Amino acid sequence: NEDMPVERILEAELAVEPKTETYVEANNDPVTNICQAADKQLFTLVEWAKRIPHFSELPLDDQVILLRAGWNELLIASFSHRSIAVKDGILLATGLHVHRNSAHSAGVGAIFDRVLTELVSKMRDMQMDKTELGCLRAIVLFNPDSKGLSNPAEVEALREKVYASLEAYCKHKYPEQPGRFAKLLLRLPALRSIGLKCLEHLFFFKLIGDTPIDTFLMEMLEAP
Amino acid sequence: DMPVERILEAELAVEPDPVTNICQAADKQLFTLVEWAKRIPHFSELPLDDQVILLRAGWNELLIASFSHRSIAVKDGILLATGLHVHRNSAHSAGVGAIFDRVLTELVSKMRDMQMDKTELGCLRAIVLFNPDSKGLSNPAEVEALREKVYASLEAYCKHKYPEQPGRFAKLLLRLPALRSIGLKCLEHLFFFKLIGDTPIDTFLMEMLEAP
Amino acid sequence: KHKILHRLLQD
Amino acid sequence: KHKILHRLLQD
Ligand SMILES: CC1(C)CCC(C)(C)c2cc(C3(c4ccc(C(=O)[O-])cc4)OCCO3)ccc21
Ligand SMILES: CC1(C)CCC(C)(C)c2cc(C3(c4ccc(C(=O)[O-])cc4)OCCO3)ccc21
Repeated sequence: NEDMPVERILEAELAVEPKTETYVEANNDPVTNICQAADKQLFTLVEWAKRIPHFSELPLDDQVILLRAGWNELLIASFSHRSIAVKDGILLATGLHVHRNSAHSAGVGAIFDRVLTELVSKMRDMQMDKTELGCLRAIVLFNPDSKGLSNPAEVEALREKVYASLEAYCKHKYPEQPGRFAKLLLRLPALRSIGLKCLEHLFFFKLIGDTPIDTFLMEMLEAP
Repeated sequence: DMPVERILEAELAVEPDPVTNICQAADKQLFTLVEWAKRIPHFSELPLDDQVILLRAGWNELLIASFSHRSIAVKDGILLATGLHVHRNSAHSAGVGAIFDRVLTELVSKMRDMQMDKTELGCLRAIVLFNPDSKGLSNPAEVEALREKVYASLEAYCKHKYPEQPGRFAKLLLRLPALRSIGLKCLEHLFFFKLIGDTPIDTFLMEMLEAP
Repeated sequence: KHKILHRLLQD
Repeated sequence: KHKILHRLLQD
């Protein structure tokens, strides 16, 4: 993990983690609050990316492409892992706790359930730790398939560096679990599918014009 | 329990308007898809209802993986199971150039660059088949166990066959998110073709597109 | 529900 | 041209 230290990736994760006081300070439209949280987190996502080894060394236009291509999955991965701390629902970065009943009444119960079943429950069952989550997110970030990349080979090289470090980390931290590395990578297709379905919901909310959408989220939703 | 030799055998035993030809090949390959699944260790032991769920859930991805690997020697195009070759230009003139290019760039070209072999392709398809997240499964734990056995066998195969390439196993697994995305987009195109009613669609393909 | 798929699997 | 994102990355 010399060129891609897991210690640095963990550091990046901890650096943008919502504070305990934010949750304490609190405990009405569910979708509006969720979208507000997403906008807030888009700013911290940029901060997080800059802390991932070598991301800032990529040409600016490629940094832009990678973040536009992966913000949806990157944010879902983040709040999903954050939510293993509660028995049900999801904890928003704004401190609010959204329960299943609220999601269903709001009309987004199916995708909310997919997140809880395919991501949250699986992360909690295997006790995915923050270092592992951080590496999976970095892998998602370094997506060499993103169209428009000036140097996709370098992004591909960076991704390979991350999964090499992640495998070494898993082998050392959990020697008793040989298939843990594969198990982690195999949550990525589910994350991809869920991210695509979430985007479909966001475009609908935007199209209706009923939901307040802040500046950064709006920019991410508007074509290049 | 999940020998790579059996997976390789399942792959070989089934081994064979541009849109109309492609849809004709897809219908043809759905029949062989079922036979392939039956040859995958332990699939036929699962309850019938779960076998149906797994195939209706992964058929798009399963078929795309198969023709993509078959097209590794093709230049700027794909080789259909019917023997017909479809070039990039033909796909573009038919109005499906975007998804066609994703398949060539994210799948075919990637498989060619790393020289993915038939055993590895078989294992990835087996992993796709045993999808424990499929809704409605009566025993998701059993399907999860079968998937774990496949990637355990796949990793062992990679470490034995390609000892000089430590990251090969991960490289293989990381083509699955792209396959998932392309499969979803392809399904969308098929639904649209059906809606318009401009493209012929055979009985088996039609059934797969029929709501639950 | 799925005449074709069921038959191929069963028989 | 992604005004905000560019400003945040360059910053
Ligand atoms: C569409 C809607 C309301 C459906 C349900 C879920 C919870 C998946 C969801 C998630 C998002 C979100 C998101 C939500 C919360 C957070 C957070 O609190 O960290 C950050 C991002 O934005 C983009 C990706 O995920 C946006 C909208 C929706
Ligand atoms: C939508 C359209 C025409 C766009 C281009 C691609 C090649 C992706 C495509 C793929 C399919 C196919 C498919 C195509 C070819 C074969 C074959 O030759 O083995 C078997 C299956 O069906 C289901 C999945 O993949 C169907 C339609 C399309």
